Amino acid sequence: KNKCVNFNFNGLTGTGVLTESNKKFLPFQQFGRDIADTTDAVRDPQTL
Amino acid sequence: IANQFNSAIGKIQDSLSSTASALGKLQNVVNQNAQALNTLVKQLSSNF
Repeated sequence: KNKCVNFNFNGLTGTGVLTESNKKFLPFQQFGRDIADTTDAVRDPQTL
Repeated sequence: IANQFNSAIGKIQDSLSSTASALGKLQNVVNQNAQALNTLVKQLSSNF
């Protein structure tokens, strides 16, 4: 954490910092997007 | 003359505080630049 790196979460490849999420989410949601169609949140395959 | 002048500026203070339709020329400047930048970032989702 606290460093912008290249992540590979089962194909979801990007570059940016990884901070904790503080919003509501669903147990059947894997990622979140904004109006500009960019990935905003990433679900962890192993941990919750 | 001084009574009609001081009562004329008071009629601008209530017209500018009741409705916001008097600044329609300045609202179209901000809304056109916000619509041009929103359409530019939405074209990255296309395939071409």
